[PDB]
Amino acid sequence: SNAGEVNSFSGYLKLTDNVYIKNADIVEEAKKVKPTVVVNAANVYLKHGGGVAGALNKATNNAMQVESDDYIATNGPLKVGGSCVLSGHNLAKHCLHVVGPNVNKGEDIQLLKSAYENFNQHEVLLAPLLSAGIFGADPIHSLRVCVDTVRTNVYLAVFDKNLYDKLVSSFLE
Repeated sequence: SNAGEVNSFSGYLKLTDNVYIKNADIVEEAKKVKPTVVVNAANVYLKHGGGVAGALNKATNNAMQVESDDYIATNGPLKVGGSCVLSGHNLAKHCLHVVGPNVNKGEDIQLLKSAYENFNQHEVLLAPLLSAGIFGADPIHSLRVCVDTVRTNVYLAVFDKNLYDKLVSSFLE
């Protein structure tokens, strides 16, 4: 355990030994903290067209999309449950692009475990809840999978207050 690069997360609520949560927006948090790692809720093509991915890419002035396209040219598509490490641009040192399953499109919810397992390669991460939004997974379930799978330190930014309250209630009541 060392100080390393300062990840100045403020106002988080500790849910478990290693999972923290804040009612906040991930882009705002990244700009204020400039964490070592920000997680993107990616798709297999790294096409950052909406949701968290679109917001992160916009905050980088499209640099993230340009870099992602170059990576996909070398790699081909990611797999569901997989990830890649690219630059964090002006938001973080690194961006961990993680593909959770899109159950709204018929993909396997069990791969949410694989998706969160990628976080264990990083000591500390700023992240959204995976497979939310258009990906269609139950957010309470996604938080549970996160808690049960991630063993490194994860700081979750959940912007919607009602959802945040629902998630925190699943742990305090």
